[PDB]
Amino acid sequence: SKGEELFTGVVPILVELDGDVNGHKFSVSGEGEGDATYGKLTLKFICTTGKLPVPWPTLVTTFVQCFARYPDHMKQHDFFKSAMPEGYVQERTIFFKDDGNYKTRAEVKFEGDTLVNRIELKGIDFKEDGNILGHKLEYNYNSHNVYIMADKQKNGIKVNFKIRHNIEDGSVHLADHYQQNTPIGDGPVLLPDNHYLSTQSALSKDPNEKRDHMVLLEFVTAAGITH
Amino acid sequence: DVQLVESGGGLVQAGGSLRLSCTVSGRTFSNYAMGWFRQAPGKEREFVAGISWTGGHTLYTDSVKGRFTISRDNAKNTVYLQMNSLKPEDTALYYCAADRAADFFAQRDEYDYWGQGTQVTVSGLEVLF
Ligand SMILES: [K+]
Ligand code: NA
Repeated sequence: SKGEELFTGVVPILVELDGDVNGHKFSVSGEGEGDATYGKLTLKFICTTGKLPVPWPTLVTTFVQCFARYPDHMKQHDFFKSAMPEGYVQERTIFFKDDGNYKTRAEVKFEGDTLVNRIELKGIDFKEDGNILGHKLEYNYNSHNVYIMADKQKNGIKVNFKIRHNIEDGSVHLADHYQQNTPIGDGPVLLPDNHYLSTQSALSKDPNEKRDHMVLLEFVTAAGITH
Repeated sequence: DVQLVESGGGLVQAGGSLRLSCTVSGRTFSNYAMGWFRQAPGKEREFVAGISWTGGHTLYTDSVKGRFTISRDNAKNTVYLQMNSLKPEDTALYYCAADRAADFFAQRDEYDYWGQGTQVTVSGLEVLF
């Protein structure tokens, strides 16, 4: 309500990630803006520690579902905006089939007039010549459905979805996502009926930018309840 | 809480096809894992097919594998059971069932809610040539 009101216009975003995969440490900073009226996010990420040791598409999901567009009839099911400005904790395990896994913990909250996603990522059991550390992912992204259920026992939501990563040999590498979101503030909140976020992502580059980087555009609309 | 109404049943010849529907009224359809069961007179209800709330995970009893398809339309409160290559042994009263989903999977049992059923009759008549 008051939380939803914070998203009526364009909101600045900052993202910060500290990461360690198979011992390779790295850091990413991002900035951009979100317009939840349209379900639209635009971000730019720079690896501030040099070369990113994993492919950029593997971090798209880690890099703010409060910017989803919830249609009018579904607005009572938007956990993410209600929890603002105090925010929520998002945790994932991401299993790359026949490879290693990411574990992430993020806090998503407002710092001033800015929505901030601060993340820590640890990745283990990857193959040094597999698709991830070997950089065999196409620089692109497909559409997915993010399935959300209430987790009443934990005052939050649990989320599951499977990302399809296109590989340079024409194959597809599946990344199973297991996600939980818990409010940062205390007190029981209203939790949604089962629904999903229709998510579309487009990755691009700034051709003058010489640092290792990703430009990410996202379009996210909630769906899956009767109209 | 929720009410289930099956339809699409009837008589068809062995090798024919039928599409059953189950319409869910009341609470939010996407909250429920959905299933189809079937019963021959005097025998028990046996599980036929089950679908997760998301539609992304399905289960089937062996004897219908590759002939029946369960699917759902979460914006239309309906689950369907496409039954192809029907055999006389498929003749039965077909029940729709529902259960508040605990996770993202389908389930074979422990359904709380039940429809009254729609009759499916598969004739075994052989032409005399
Ligand atoms: K695809
Ligand atoms: Na039950």
